Formats: sequence, structure tokens, C-alpha cells
Amino acid sequence: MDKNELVQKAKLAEQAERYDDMAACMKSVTEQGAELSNEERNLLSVAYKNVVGARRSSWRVVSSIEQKTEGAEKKQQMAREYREKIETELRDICNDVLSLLEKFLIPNASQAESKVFYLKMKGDYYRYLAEVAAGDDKKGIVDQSQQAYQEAFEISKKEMQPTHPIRLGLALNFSVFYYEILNSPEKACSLAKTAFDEAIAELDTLSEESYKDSTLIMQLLRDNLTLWTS
Amino acid sequence: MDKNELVQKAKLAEQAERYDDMAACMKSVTEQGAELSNEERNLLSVAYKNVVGARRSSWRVVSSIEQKTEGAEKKQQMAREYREKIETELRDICNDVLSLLEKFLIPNASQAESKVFYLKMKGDYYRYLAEVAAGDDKKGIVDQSQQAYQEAFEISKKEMQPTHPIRLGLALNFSVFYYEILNSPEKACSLAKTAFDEAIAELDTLSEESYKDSTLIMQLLRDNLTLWTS
Amino acid sequence: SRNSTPG
Amino acid sequence: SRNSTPG
Repeated sequence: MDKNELVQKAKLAEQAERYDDMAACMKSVTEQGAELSNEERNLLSVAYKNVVGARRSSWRVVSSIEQKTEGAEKKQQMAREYREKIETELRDICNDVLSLLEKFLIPNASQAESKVFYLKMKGDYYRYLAEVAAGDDKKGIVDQSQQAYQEAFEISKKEMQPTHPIRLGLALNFSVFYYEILNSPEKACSLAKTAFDEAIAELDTLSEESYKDSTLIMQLLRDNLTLWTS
Repeated sequence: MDKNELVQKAKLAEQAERYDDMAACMKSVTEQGAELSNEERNLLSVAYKNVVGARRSSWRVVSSIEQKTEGAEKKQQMAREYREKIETELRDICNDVLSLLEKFLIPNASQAESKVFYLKMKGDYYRYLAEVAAGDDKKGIVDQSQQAYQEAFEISKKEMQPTHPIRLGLALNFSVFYYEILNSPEKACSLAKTAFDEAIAELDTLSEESYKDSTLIMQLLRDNLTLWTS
Repeated sequence: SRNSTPG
Repeated sequence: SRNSTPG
């Protein structure tokens, strides 16, 4: 229906913790073809993060059971087939978001922070595909994630202040990508440490609108550094 | 579509927190027509409690928003329509459980304990229908809930010890029924107090296997009594 | 809020 | 466990 109606229904779905509904509303908003407001952008992101996150969690649980059932052929087969079912849902969700990003969001982004936001999202959803990719497809998926993060990184470093919440969150996820997907603790820590240190030096550039998100992400950056250097 | 296989898949689904899957597996097991083991009964009950519980939670959120948007016509109408959509899901879930109870679970129950368990669950799911019933249908739904609880109540008092977790849990939910559905606080308090006091009087009837469940439910009974007399 | 049985 | 950005 009307864009404003869909956005109101997405907020209702979020309150009700019905994230399938809320992703469906925000997808319909995106498909209308107009650049998303900051509020609409955030609602889209929250929705799909919760939808995919449910599958990521289930996949880890079942994949682990599959691993620990060697020698019990029937039980292992059933865990494998359930894992594969969950993977298919997970892949379809990622491909859903990635398609919206290619067709609507990235091409229509007129401001640098919008472009960085959507390239970060692209990096994120390819990273979730990389988490479950095996064999032949993985290197190509990993490279798509890296190229999106890297372009987002260069743009943010040129256009956005160190305390900008989107720049900080990009550093956080790109650093996780280096740690978990590229298995390089050193580059992950260097990226997180620089982001934290450069923001720490400019706290007077925070706004009443940005400081809660920005200071949360700095705490997550340091938490990752603490974890990775113990 | 083999039973032992369906049960194993339900356990996987539970581990994965995919309760729709887990309810579907145990619906299929129930429809095979044989009396459920205690393990199968608990899987069925846990699955549907989570499935219906998500809708009940969402319904309360949206119903609260609907009430708080009085005087805001567009917002309230959108909340109403979303509440009605959730209600349809909730009714369909309850109708599925109630049909399994009528067709398989109650007729197949060969022991007093599981007779009480399934009549309690019939009372519960008619109570959940009552929570969202309006108009002409509500009286008959409330009557169905009460009649199922009452029969369960009579069998539990005749056949089970006062510390039995199923007898105690039946008293807890029947008391909530009186308080919330029948708007009868004095009856609710009398029922909860009697159940607590009769268990306190015979704590030697606790078993090591289930004393934790029993004492938990006794605390919940007194917590309701405290809330309703405060 | 009042409690019903967890199961 | 490590953290990525919420939502």
C-alpha cells in the first residue's frame, strides 16, 4: 500500500517481535524504488538481521550436532539433512537482501553515508553466506564480501568522521570478517584498534543523535580486542 | 515419516529453537494414532506451548498499542487489523491442538496421570481461545475451558498426591482461569490457597524425581495469591 | 504478572 | 563471543 502505511506496519511488527512480517513490509517499501530514509534504512536492516540471525543460530547448533554424531549413521544423516534445510533458508534470505541491495539500495544511494551503509550490508550478507559456504563457491563469496567492505571502508575514511556510527560499525564488522573469515587476528585487531583510538580522540564530535550508537560500537570494538588478545 | 525418526527430528528442532518444525513433527507422531510415551507427550506440549506462546505475546503487545492509540484513528485501525491477523494465527494453532486432543490424545489416554495432563491441556488451549474471543462465541469457549479443567481437577484430586506437579500445575492454571477469564478473584484465591496448603500438609509425598517441579509450582501458586491479595 | 505453568 | 553490529 502506501509507503507510510508499510513503515508503520513494520514498526508494529518489530514491537511484536514478528521479524518476517517486518522484513516483508520493508522489502515492499524498498521495491517502490525511492531512496530510503534513515528510519526506513534502519528498519530494513533490523528486520533482515533478525530473520537471518535466527537461521545462523540454528545452523550453528545443528552443524555441531552433525559433527558430534560420527559413527551413528542414521542420526548423523538426519542432522546433516536438517542442517542443509536450514542452510537453504539462510542462503535464500541472504540472496533476498543482496538482490535488494544490487537493484535498489546501492544504485540509488546519493549520500556517502548511505552508500557506506549499504556496502557494509552487502559485505555482511556475503559474510553470512561465507559462514556456510564450502568447496568451490567459498573463495568467490569471500571475495564479494571483502570487496564490498573495502569500498565501504575507503569511502567512510574519506567522507565520514571517526566517531560516525556507520564508520565505526563498518570497522567492527570488517574486523570480524578479517578474524573469522580470513583468519587473520593481526589485521582484525589493527582495524578495530585504529577505529577505537581515532574515535576516542574526537568525542567532542558526537551529537545527541549519534553518541549512543557510537559509544556502543566503541565498546564492542574494545571487547573484540580484549577477546582476541587474551 | 517413521515415528522414532519423527521424534528424533523433533528433538533436533527443539535444540535449534525451531518450534514450528518441532510441533509439526509431533503432530505427525500423534496422528499415527498410538498413545504417546511420556517423552513424546512432553515434546508435543513444549512445541505447541512455544508456538502458541509467541502469538499470545505478540497479541498482548499489539492489543496494548491498540488501546494506547485511542484518539489516533489511523494508528489504532492499523493495530486492530494486525491484532486480528495475529488472532487468526492463534486460533488456528489452538484449533490444531484441540483437534489432536479430541481425536487422539484424550481418547487414547490409558492412565489417570495422562488423562489429567491432556484435559488440563484442553482447558489451557480453550483458555487461550477465550483470551481473544469476543461476542457470541466467547461463552461457549469459556464453558469448554471450564469443563475440561473441572474434569481434570476431579480426577487429579481422586488419583494423585497433592504434591504431584501435574495436580499442582492444574490448580495453578485453573486458578488463573477463574481470575482472568471468569473475573472471579475470590474463587481463584481459594483454589490456589487450597492447593498450596494441601501440598504443604503432605510434603512427605514429594519424590526425588519431581520435587523441583513441585516446589516451583507451589511457589508460583503463592506468588499468584500474593499478587491477587496485594 | 501472574504465572501459569511453564509447561 | 565476538560482537558484530546489532541490527
